[PDB]
Amino acid sequence: SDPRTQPLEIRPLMISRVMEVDWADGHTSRLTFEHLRVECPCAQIVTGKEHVSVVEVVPVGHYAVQLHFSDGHNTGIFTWEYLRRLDAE
Ligand SMILES: [Cl-]
Ligand SMILES: [Zn+2]
Repeated sequence: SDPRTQPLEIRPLMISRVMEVDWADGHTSRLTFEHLRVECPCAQIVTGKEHVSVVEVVPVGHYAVQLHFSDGHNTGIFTWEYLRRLDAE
């Protein structure tokens, strides 16, 4: 019941390379495909993903989405809580 992490709609935008998520607190996250890829849950310097895109967004139960990326990587289950957290980190 946390409005911050209840998604209303998800819009992966291929041209601008950002995934928008509207949340129940009225916030919309705009998370770049690049950012999502380099923070994919599935000191090092993680780089080289500026040209990667999200090819598909598949819901996982009610708690997460699986993002499929253009570099073949398709593990990466992102919980709603995690996606919201990426808006600041
Ligand atoms: Cl971002
Ligand atoms: Zn980050």
